[PDB]
Amino acid sequence: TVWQPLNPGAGGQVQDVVADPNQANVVYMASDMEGVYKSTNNGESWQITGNLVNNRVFAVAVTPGNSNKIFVGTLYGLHISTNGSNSYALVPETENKSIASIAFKPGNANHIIAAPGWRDDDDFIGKFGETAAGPGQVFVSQNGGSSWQTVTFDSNSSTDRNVYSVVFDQSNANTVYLGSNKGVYKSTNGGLNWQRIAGPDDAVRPWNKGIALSPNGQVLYATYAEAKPDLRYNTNFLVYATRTSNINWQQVTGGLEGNRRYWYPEVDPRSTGNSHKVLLGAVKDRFGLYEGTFNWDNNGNLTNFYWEKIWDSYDGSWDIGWDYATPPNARFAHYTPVTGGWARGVWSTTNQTMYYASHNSGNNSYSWQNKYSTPTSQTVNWYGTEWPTYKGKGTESTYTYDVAVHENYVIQGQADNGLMESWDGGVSWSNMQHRRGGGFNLSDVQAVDIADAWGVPTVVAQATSGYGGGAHNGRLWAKRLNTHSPADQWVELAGGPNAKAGLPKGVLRDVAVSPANPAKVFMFSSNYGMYMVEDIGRALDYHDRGETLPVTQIYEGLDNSNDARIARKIAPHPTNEKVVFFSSTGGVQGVWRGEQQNDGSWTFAQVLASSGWDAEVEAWAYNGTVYLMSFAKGGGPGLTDGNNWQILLSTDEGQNWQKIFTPADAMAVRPTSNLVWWNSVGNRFKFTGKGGSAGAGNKIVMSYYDHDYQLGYGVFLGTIQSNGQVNWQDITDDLHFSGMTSSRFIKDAGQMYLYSTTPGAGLWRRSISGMNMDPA
Amino acid sequence: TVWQPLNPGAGGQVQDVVADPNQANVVYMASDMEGVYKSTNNGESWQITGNLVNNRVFAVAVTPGNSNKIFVGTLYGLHISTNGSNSYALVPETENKSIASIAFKPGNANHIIAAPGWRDDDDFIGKFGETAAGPGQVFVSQNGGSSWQTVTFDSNSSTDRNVYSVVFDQSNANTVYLGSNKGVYKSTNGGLNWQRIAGPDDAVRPWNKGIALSPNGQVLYATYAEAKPDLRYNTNFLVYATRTSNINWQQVTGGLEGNRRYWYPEVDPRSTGNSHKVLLGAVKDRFGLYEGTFNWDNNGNLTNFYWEKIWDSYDGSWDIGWDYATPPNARFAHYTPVTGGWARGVWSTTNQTMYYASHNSGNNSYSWQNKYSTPTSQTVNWYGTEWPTYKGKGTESTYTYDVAVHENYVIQGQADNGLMESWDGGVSWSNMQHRRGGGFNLSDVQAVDIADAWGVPTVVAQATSGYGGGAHNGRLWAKRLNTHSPADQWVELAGGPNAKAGLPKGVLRDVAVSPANPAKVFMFSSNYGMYMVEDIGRALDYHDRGETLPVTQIYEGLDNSNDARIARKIAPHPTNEKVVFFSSTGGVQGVWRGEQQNDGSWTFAQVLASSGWDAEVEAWAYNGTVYLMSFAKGGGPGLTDGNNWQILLSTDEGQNWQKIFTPADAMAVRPTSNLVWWNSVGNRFKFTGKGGSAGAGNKIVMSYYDHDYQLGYGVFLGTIQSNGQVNWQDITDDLHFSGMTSSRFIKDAGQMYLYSTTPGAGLWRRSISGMNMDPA
Ligand SMILES: [Cl-]
Ligand SMILES: [Cl-]
Ligand SMILES: [Zn+2]
Ligand SMILES: [Zn+2]
Ligand SMILES: [Zn+2]
Ligand SMILES: [Zn+2]
Repeated sequence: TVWQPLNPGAGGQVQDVVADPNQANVVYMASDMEGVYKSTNNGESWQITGNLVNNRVFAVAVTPGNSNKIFVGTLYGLHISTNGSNSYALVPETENKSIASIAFKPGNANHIIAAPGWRDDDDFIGKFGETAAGPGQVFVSQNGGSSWQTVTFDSNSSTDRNVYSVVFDQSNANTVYLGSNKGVYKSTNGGLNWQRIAGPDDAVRPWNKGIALSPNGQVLYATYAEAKPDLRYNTNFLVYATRTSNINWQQVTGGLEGNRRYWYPEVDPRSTGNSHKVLLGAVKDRFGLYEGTFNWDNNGNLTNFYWEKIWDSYDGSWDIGWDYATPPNARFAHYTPVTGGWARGVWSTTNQTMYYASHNSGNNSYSWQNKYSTPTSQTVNWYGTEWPTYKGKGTESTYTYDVAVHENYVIQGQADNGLMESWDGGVSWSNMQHRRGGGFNLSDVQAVDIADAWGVPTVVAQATSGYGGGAHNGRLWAKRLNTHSPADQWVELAGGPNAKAGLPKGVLRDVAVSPANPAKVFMFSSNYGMYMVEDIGRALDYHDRGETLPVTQIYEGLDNSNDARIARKIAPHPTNEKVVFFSSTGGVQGVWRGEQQNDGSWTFAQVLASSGWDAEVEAWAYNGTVYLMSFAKGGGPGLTDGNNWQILLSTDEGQNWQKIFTPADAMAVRPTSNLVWWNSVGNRFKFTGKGGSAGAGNKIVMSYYDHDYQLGYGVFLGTIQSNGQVNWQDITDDLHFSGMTSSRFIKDAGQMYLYSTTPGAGLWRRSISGMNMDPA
Repeated sequence: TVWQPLNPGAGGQVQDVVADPNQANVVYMASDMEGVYKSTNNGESWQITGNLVNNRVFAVAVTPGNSNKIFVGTLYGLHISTNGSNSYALVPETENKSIASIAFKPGNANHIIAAPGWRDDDDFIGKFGETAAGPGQVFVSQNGGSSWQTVTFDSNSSTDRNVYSVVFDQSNANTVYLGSNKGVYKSTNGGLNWQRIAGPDDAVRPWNKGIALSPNGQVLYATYAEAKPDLRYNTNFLVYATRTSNINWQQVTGGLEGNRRYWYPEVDPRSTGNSHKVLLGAVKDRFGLYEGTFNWDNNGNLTNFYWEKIWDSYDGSWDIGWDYATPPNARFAHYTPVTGGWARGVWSTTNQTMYYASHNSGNNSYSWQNKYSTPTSQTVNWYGTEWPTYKGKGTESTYTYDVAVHENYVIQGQADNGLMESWDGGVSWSNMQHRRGGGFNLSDVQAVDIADAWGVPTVVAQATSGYGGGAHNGRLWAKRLNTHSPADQWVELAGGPNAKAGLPKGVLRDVAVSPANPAKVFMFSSNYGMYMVEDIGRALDYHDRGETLPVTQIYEGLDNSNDARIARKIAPHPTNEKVVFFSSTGGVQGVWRGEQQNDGSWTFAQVLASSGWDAEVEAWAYNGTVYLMSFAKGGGPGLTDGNNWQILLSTDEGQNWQKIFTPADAMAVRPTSNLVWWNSVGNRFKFTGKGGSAGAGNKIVMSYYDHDYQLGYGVFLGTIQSNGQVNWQDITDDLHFSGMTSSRFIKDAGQMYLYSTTPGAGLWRRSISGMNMDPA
């Protein structure tokens, strides 16, 4: 172990949790950014599995009778493992074909169906050139996955082809149904020829959103929806049942909440008779989880049915973990298998989490268990209630923008989850303080830093509302670390919807404290300009009186042809508080330098004609030399190399630059033999990044990453030698998701570390050896 | 400028905001109590316009191609302005005919349709004798509004005739539709002959609540409702669309919240093809604002549609202002015009407010902007969150009952908005503290005063729940002004639903502190009697221990034939704390006087046989004389003059009265030439008032106002001369809404002022010159 994770567990949208039918307590989890995790203790702890070509996983299936053979459906196609998920290989027939369901023929594990699909991730189906519209197809293997046949069930190239489920008749293994936006289809020869099943009301709601079939094969359950381009605005899915011997649908929503996106129904494999247990959650909607009971008679008539919430709002009966997400959005839900020694239970989620319910057949009760985070003995106070801090169970799937550390305190600023805070060095966390009174949540935190309020170390943060990275505005908050404990509180200083302190509403893509005067804080409001808090102690003095001290505007950026309009990273000068650098990503791009004059006025100018949306600049001092380091595209004549991002270095504050790292350097230090995905999607890979470069003392770090495909090439550490040259080494090591949004060199407990945040796998740190620092 | 407003902005139900099609950023706002406001900076600041005959405005329309010609639909009929709204004239054809929609024929601004209507104000359609039932009619002008024709489209005199919208075919200017409770009607000759369009289900929901028509004229959108007498209990309006070439409705509510009063749909004038953007809010219901997208093909089939919330609950993305009204009730919503240089945007409201959204066509995003209030640098704490105080943007539409002032602190007690508090002398305000824990809001505050708690000035208030003036109970609250800052808090002392301190549930129509002993507070519980807090400092001592000190009943009013049962205003004696006066408005009416005896008992008796629901009495001392002043109807033989309200004065505590002001006096001091409305509705005007009389030193003030028609005659100031006579002068000046609920003479910063609250336009103050006071 080299890279050390510091996360509270999970935190990203979970696609599925799949049980191994051959052995109780063995489960796999499909993440949308880090691939597949495995557990052999029913989710008490999770371990990463082998490397996939694409990490956006929609389906995992374990071969009945062979736990070593596992199939994984990803956005780029099907993978097969023959060593129990230790290693994976892309299946050539399905390359560039997103797969989201995998089903085995009952009694013949060599007969497999893998169906094109992508769950609700319509936003991502085009990342590799696919479209939602196309012929309706499935892939069928009859030799256990060595070869696959392409079967067409609909030939309309202009209609949505997403398949949501494939389900076999347990009582007649050659009968199989599929549920698709194309409709529900049936095959009586194992999936080689299909016929369409008419829906309950195809003129109005033709799209199927999942089917279920009773084990005796006699009853089909389905939900149906109107045709609309985006699930965001398609809210009412209705639930129906029909006998399969004569298609005649009846609506069976009596007892369900109205106007919900019910999907992926599923019959308990234990329902072998005329009473069927049907598990029903939904995409997006938060209502917990339903179990329905349908009592048919032997005439094929439904005597009665009833839906029961077996999971509901937070009420004290289950540990919600750190992710206070109530009611649960049960975006997947499965009964446990009847094989392998499994007990009867339910696997589900609150959306970003993993939950397992055990079942009491005496009183038909469910007991929900947190399978993503572990509470510690530390407590935080919020809503007048005490909540534990939580340490991860082995997974981490958060989009983390930035990180700051002071003594025992760590904060990572995340998308979706906002202010993620730790008071034990990053072992356990809580983000409860981001849920503010008045009904708004500080769910997007793009920058954090540590300032100085009259000698008291004070966290500063760009913290605003908005999910999925859709930050609403620039908004500056501060937390005085009086106790380095959960008792410390956040207060708002500037920005927000109310334009507090005269700070405009443009997002502060970075907030930076001056190392020379840590009371002074710089921030760049997107499309407005660069602003400054001269002394944060004075700003808090006004705040404590119920007043507000205005911020100072030091640069105006409102002209696209002449001004820098957006900044990604601000680098104050390490020793001169009247000089700052920033990387401009809007208007006139590149590294900009500003200098304050005696009358307090500033002059700004471009010092490197670079570009790139996530371009960074860093300035530090080491043994008498001030280094200026740019990670970006371009640079001008003699430096630009197409759209390749490069590391450029200057020792004279940006008047002269030297190219010290390129993609060719990266490939020589870390050959493409190290990348499982090079042969298949290397022709698409672009040498860019999400950020994550840093410099301190004699060390420099960077990471090549292409967010278009969630592909990370590697992490590279450079050592500045006594003569000026930089020698580079590969420090990727065991970091499996290596793209980086930010990196900082941080000394903790007398040892120098590299703290790095990732756009999908949270926070990691790594020991750095042989480092020299200036005494500071 | 003479009268100075002190308000946080808006605060009353907004009827519409209408853009000028000829010039970007010029807008008009229809208020229901002060007429029409105009802005030329897209709502950053608002200015009043000319005087209307009736101030309840339902519609405003700007003549295309002539920004100086403006039409205004009011409860009393149509007004026309030819000088850009600087002055108005009533249109004789529509006198006494409430108008709520005005539409111009495309390409011919001389062809105008004005439709009878009154939006949702069914409570007010009878104020001037009209009824909702009657023939369905529209007014049509073909010469730009010099003359109007009355067109009948339905002749049933017993069915509701409200028209909600009139919409032309942009592609065929002679085709026009209207949407009415009578149904949807169509004309193919510019509105001179109409035919009925059958609704989707006329046996069940025949009433139309607004229509929209695509610019190409091919698709009609509408919402339809069951026939019910009151919108309060009619909650489910369904949305439909039909091709206009063959009426065949289809329901299109998929994606909308169920059971909502969707109304006034509107197609973007930019939707010139087969994809239509439809804007949809509702009356009363709070869900934000929907934009729908309808994609038709050239066969006249709807391929798909989807509804998107472009405005939703308070989440941090927009400034809610001082009126924490979430989710928004978008009771009107309009796209900006395509002419005049307008950008694409949306004008709407949270109910009592004005909001504008700018639009980003790159990502189809909306950015909502507060266009009714302006945040300051002062903050208040509520819900554990910091909220700014807000100063008005130029409008004020609150029903304000009463006002109190102490040093920098001001409170106006309002209906709907409750405890409206200021800490900068009335510039900026916040009412957040009226939203109490446990889910009740102190939204009705009919009386406020300043008491003395052991030397600490302490606000006292009748503050209870209930909207629209429907106060639930009598309930006494107190705020110790320890800091004269938002840190001071309200505590409950007596009354309420729980009968605290033995105070009954009758509303305390007035609360009055004794000027001789400002620790002693009087209050009159409607239909129970008169009660007293002997020493409020002692009451708060019990309260701070978690206990309650009982109030003292000093007068029992439970006999309609012998007792005073309801009081409107209490006037404690200025120097003798054992004497109080009050104006009785229930049971035996008139000015009553009570005197406390040595054993603590009180004797009460009627001293002036006056009457009137809003009758007032004031007692003050000046240069050795105690003045008692009554503003009321009646008085007895030699004083009564029909139902005319008069000012009566007594210098011997009510044993002898002299008449010092009458309507004839008012008309001689302020001739009817000063009133735009005298010729049209002067025959209805009654010389009454809502209150607003006061006396202090050598000055007396009163205001004649008839709430039945929202007509204010004028404000009159009287000077008590050295010989006893009173000389009166007209001080209406620039006060456009001059009816008054309360007036107080208040010295602020060494200058004497008159603070006056109005039943619809908030709080105003005016410098008073040449005033003499007793040193107090
Ligand atoms: Cl049903
Ligand atoms: Cl529908
Ligand atoms: Zn997804
Ligand atoms: Zn940062
Ligand atoms: Zn109204
Ligand atoms: Zn009062």
